[PDB]
Parts: sequence; C-alpha cells; structure tokens
Amino acid sequence: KVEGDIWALQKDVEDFLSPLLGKTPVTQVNEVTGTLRVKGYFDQQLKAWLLEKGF
Amino acid sequence: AGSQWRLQQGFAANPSGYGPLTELPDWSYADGRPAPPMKGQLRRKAQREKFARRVVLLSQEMDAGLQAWQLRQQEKLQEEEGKQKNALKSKGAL
Amino acid sequence: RNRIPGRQWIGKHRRPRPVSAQAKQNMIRRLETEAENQYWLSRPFLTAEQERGHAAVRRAAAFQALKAAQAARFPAHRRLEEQLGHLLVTRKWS
Repeated sequence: KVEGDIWALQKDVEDFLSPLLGKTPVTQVNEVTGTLRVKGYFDQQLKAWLLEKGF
Repeated sequence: AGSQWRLQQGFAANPSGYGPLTELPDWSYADGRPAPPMKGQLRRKAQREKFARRVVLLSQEMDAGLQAWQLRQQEKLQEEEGKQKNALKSKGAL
Repeated sequence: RNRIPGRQWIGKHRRPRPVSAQAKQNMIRRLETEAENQYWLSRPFLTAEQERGHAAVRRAAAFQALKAAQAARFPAHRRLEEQLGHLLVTRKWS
C-alpha cells in the first residue's frame, strides 16, 4: 500500500537498513502493485521506522 | 607448412598470428581518412592487455611475498636479541 | 584366403600391425618435449617455506566476489512503462 514515488521510499529504506546490515540490502520495487520487497526479516525494525516517519 | 623455420626465425607458427600481415588496417578512404577500427584487432588488443595486467600482478605478488618472508626472518633474529635485552642478571657465581 | 579370426583388433588373436618409422619419429619428438618440460619444472623461485600465505588477501576477496555474485539474486524490478506500454497496440492513425 504505497502511493507515490516508490523509488523515493526505496532510497530511504535502503539507506536506513545499510548501516545495520553492513551491505546495501537487495530489493524488488513494484510500481504497478505499489509494493516493496526486501530480503531477510526486517519486520520489527521496519515497523519502528514507519512509526517515526508517521505513516 | 614450414612452421619450424618460422619458429627458429622468431616469427609466429601460423602466419595468421600477430605478424605484420594481420596487424595493419587493410582498407582506408581515398581522402586518406583512417578506417573504423577492425573487430579482430580490437578484441585482441583487449585480451593482450588482460595478459599483461596479469603478468604484472603475479610478478608483483611474488616480490611482495619474498619481501614479507625476509621481513619476518629479520624480525625473528631481532626477537632473539630482545631476549638478551630483557633478561635478569645471574648472581650465581663460582 | 588369409583370415583374422573373430574381430580384427579385439581378441587373443589380432591383426599383426607393425610399428613404423613415422610412429618412432612422433614418439621421440614427444619425449624430447617432456624432457625439456621437467628441466623447467625442476627449480622453484620461492622455497616452500617462503611461499606461505603469499596471497591470502586476494584469495579471500575472490571468494567474497563469488559470494556477492549470488547475494545479488532477486526477482527484477517491474516498472510502470511496460504494463501501460502494452496499450500501444491499439494506436489509431486518424
């Protein structure tokens, strides 16, 4: 459920996840679905992030 | 045939390989304009460069290896004297 | 009027076939190549001691490359331009 420039979101998600992983995380962007896929379980840490940003 | 003679003389076994024949840009314009470069030449320049790069890499790594070993030995011989430098004086005497 | 019982080259009776001067030439040529081979195979530059871990730095990195290469595999990004781009089938010239 993402409405907007999803690449904008992927920049931020990647940049936020990188210092934790040590490497830039693998991603699949879907513009038609409005969907982002990220490799591994980051669920817990992503909730906390999308709360901060207020989404 | 006669690759043997060619080898003794220092040329290529196959007159195709690397001789003056294959290297030169066979066709040019009337005006004298240089031709668009050939594909056989191009990829060969690429791979010859790969070969050179790797000769340099290996030679350098071998010299670095030998340097490292010598260094390690000199350090060892130096630790042997560090032993003398640290030791306590024996007060046992006859 | 002369037969070679059974199959020509298989059994306990075979076709007699003789060795030829050509074959001797070839065999000896190949030997000479091998002799020259082990001459050059005889004398190492570094000793066995000296060559220890001389590149463990590169050989770690090569494997990191081999790992990253697989880490990178995921289903590719799907973009807006293709789905809507398909609509171009019905383009009308009026």
